Amino acid sequence: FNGLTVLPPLLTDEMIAQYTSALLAGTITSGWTFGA
Amino acid sequence: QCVNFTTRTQLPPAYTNSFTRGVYYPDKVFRSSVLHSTQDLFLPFFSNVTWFHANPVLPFNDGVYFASTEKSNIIRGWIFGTTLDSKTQSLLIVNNATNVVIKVCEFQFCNDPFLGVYYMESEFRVYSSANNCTFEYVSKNLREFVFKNIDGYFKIYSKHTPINLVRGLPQGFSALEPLVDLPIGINITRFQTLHISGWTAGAAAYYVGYLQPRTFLLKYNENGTITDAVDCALDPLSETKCTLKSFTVEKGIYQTSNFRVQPTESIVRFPNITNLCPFGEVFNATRFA
Amino acid sequence: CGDSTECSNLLLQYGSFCTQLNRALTGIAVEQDKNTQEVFAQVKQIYKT
Amino acid sequence: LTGTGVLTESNKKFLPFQQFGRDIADTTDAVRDPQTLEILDITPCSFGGVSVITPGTNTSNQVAVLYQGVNCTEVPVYSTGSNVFQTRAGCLIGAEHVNNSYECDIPIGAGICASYQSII
Amino acid sequence: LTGTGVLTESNKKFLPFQQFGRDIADTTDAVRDPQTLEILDITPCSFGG
Amino acid sequence: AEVQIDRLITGRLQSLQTYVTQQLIRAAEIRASANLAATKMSECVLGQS
Amino acid sequence: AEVQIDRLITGRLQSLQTYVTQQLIRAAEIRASANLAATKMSECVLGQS
Ligand SMILES: *[C@@H]1O[C@H](CO)[C@@H](O[C@@H]2O[C@H](CO)[C@@H](O)[C@H](O)[C@H]2NC(C)=O)[C@H](O)[C@H]1NC(C)=O
Ligand SMILES: *[C@@H]1O[C@H](CO)[C@@H](O[C@@H]2O[C@H](CO)[C@@H](O)[C@H](O)[C@H]2NC(C)=O)[C@H](O)[C@H]1NC(C)=O
Ligand SMILES: *[C@@H]1O[C@H](CO)[C@@H](O[C@@H]2O[C@H](CO)[C@@H](O)[C@H](O)[C@H]2NC(C)=O)[C@H](O)[C@H]1NC(C)=O
Ligand SMILES: *[C@@H]1O[C@H](CO)[C@@H](O[C@@H]2O[C@H](CO)[C@@H](O)[C@H](O)[C@H]2NC(C)=O)[C@H](O)[C@H]1NC(C)=O
Ligand SMILES: *[C@@H]1O[C@H](CO)[C@@H](O[C@@H]2O[C@H](CO)[C@@H](O)[C@H](O)[C@H]2NC(C)=O)[C@H](O)[C@H]1NC(C)=O
Ligand SMILES: *[C@@H]1O[C@H](CO)[C@@H](O)[C@H](O)[C@H]1NC(C)=O
Ligand SMILES: *[C@@H]1O[C@H](CO)[C@@H](O)[C@H](O)[C@H]1NC(C)=O
Ligand SMILES: *[C@@H]1O[C@H](CO)[C@@H](O)[C@H](O)[C@H]1NC(C)=O
Ligand SMILES: *[C@@H]1O[C@H](CO)[C@@H](O)[C@H](O)[C@H]1NC(C)=O
Ligand SMILES: *[C@@H]1O[C@H](CO)[C@@H](O)[C@H](O)[C@H]1NC(C)=O
Ligand SMILES: *[C@@H]1O[C@H](CO)[C@@H](O)[C@H](O)[C@H]1NC(C)=O
Repeated sequence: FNGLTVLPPLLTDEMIAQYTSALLAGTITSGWTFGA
Repeated sequence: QCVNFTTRTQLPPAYTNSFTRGVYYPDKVFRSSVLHSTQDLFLPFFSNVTWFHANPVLPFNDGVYFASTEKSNIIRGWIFGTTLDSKTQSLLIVNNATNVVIKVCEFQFCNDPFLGVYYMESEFRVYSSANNCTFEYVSKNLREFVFKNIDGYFKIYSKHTPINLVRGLPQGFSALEPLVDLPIGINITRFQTLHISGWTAGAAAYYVGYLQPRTFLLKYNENGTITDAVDCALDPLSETKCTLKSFTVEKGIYQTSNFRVQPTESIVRFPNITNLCPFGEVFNATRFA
Repeated sequence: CGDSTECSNLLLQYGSFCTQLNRALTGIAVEQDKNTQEVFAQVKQIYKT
Repeated sequence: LTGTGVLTESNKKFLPFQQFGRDIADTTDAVRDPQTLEILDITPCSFGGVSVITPGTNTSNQVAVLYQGVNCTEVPVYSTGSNVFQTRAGCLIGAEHVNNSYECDIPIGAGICASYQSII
Repeated sequence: LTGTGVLTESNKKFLPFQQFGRDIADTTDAVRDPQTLEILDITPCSFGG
Repeated sequence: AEVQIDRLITGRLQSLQTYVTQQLIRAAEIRASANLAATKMSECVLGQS
Repeated sequence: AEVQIDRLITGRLQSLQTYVTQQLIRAAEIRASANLAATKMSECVLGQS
């Protein structure tokens, strides 16, 4: 490092995986009705 | 015309919080409803002051916030200079009913310099000798003053404010206005207060302070009178106000500055010693030629 | 500058060039976070199979 | 070989004739001392920005200071303040950890964010 | 105070020690005449494409 | 030495500004892509297109 | 005076160029937003989407 820095993303990969899992389980069981 | 004295009225210096006093108008420009961020020699917020009560000699350094409490025009005299003698140019100030009296030259101060009052008052015996000089100038209650000296200019600000509480400094804000300027500069290092009248005065409470370079954030009202000020390098809250240039800060996260760990010492090295010169034979030869 | 005093003083008189640079980069980072949040956080609850 | 940083203990291997390594873009990364012929390494001492978490000037006037991406070993007026906390984002000084779960008010980073009750 | 423009009559009040006002970004907007001591104004004479 | 530091400062400022500009352009491209992805998620996942 | 004025001109030219570039970027983003707004007006207001 030479004065340049990288900042971590606010959402960790585990939470993103949780979002995707929730979306996918909802669309498996409910269909599209859970978007309205 | 002065003598020595016996009753050494030496008292220890008590201490008290400085609070938010010592704000003056830096520039003579008019402004309206703006927050002009400026940096200058100020009295930092929330310090403690070398309170006094014969009268000791104090260093000048950058500046002095020479405040003073009084009833009916008590404090009169001021002596400034480097050596305080006739060898080096000295400065004398006398305040009175009118604005200002100033003399600028070498004098002869003894161990007991005082103006003296006669009871219809006429007495002047602070020094004894005055060889030569050129410049002279003529023009319950807390009397705040400031004494700056920058690049050959001597500046005196002032303010008068009624007070009711006995001991502590007021928890209020009052800016200082520019009063007197002189285009003369001397490398002043010390100053002293003058005593009034043998002298009989022990209840002369004058505070002292010191000024440092830093940055503030003044707020001018619609009439151009300073009514607020926010120090910058005080706490991790005022820094946000300084960097946002606003007095109210919304809920959130703001980046103020950055830090770096500093180096501690040096460990300079060198190649390991090898191949000593054959000076042993030369310096310890069996026989020199 | 890289830990020097004279360089800082010389750069000081160049006006305020760093402030808007940091402003732009901060805007970029906030934009990245907003992008991710709006792409993924399309739902309110957390369902389970 | 002028340079600043910390000199930990390295576990690499130098052939008997090198003197100092480097990694990429001409940055020194290891030195063998000229006397004991052992290899140390160099890591520049840390830096980083700071940030202030405030709940609103009107509501309160106490803040929490975040030191981004810095180990909570050499932080040092807020040298102690409140219970110092360590997180992937950095060292948080002035707020205390809570092992419950709420929504998010002020995104801090790395999967954590703070709010106002003190400051949690 | 070298500058060009038109000088009109104003109503702003100066404390007895200021000389000239300004609004923002270091732009003179008022001035007190050094002889009669009244509050004038300043506006650069107009330009345009 | 002041002149030499001036040269260094000018060069490094130019490089930094160019880097920031490229970052801005690529960020705009990525934002367009993210908007497209959000539209696809809202239209193809949460319903039949 | 030639050298000093050249320095002033170069600095002000750099600042003006940066300002123009930022204006161009912001204009592009605003135009994208305006296209989105026109689409929304033409699809939701003038018919069921
Ligand atoms: C009057 O007193 C002043 C103060 O000592 C003397 O003036 C100094 O003269 C030297 C030599 O030119 C200068 O370097 C100093 O700056 C002067 N100081 C001041 C305060 O003026 C001066 O010699 C004395 N005599 C006369 C006739 O002026
Ligand atoms: C700023 O100064 C002006 C100049 O006098 C003040 O204007 C008037 O002041 C008198 C004296 O108190 C009031 O009776 C008037 O009502 C004021 N008129 C207006 C239009 O303000 C003004 O009050 C001063 N501003 C402040 C905040 O004190
Ligand atoms: C520099 O070289 C000298 C001689 O080669 C080293 O001296 C020997 O070091 C070993 C290892 O510590 C000791 O066991 C010997 O007793 C030392 N002998 C003498 C005569 O000094 C020396 O150690 C080297 N420098 C360093 C820092 O290791
Ligand atoms: C902050 O620094 C300390 C040491 O200064 C780190 O603690 C070391 O951790 C390693 C690996 O867990 C151990 O092998 C050392 O023995 C520890 N040293 C001490 C003195 O405890 C700590 O891990 C660092 N923090 C982070 C987040 O890396
Ligand atoms: C400025 O000098 C002139 C010289 O007379 C004066 O200004 C005006 O003088 C007339 C008389 O011709 C008076 O009626 C005015 O009242 C004066 N104006 C002012 C503002 O005073 C006056 O002596 C000086 N004005 C000053 C010092 O303000
Ligand atoms: C300020 O207060 C502290 C503690 O009250 C005291 O030790 C110190 O001498 C005072 N003065 C200064 C200049 O710190
Ligand atoms: C105050 O000092 C000034 C200047 O020396 C003088 O003109 C005035 O008469 C003095 N007034 C009193 C009351 O001493
Ligand atoms: C102040 O000190 C400087 C030191 O260089 C000297 O040249 C100057 O004459 C001094 N001024 C006074 C008034 O003593
Ligand atoms: C010479 O011999 C003397 C006697 O022991 C000794 O003290 C000195 O260090 C020797 N010097 C050299 C250069 O060998
Ligand atoms: C600011 O805080 C005060 C006290 O907490 C509250 O009364 C006020 O409504 C708040 N203002 C805003 C805009 O939230
Ligand atoms: C963290 O969780 C543990 C349970 O393992 C609990 O005992 C502890 O109180 C929690 N921390 C706080 C600050 O509540």
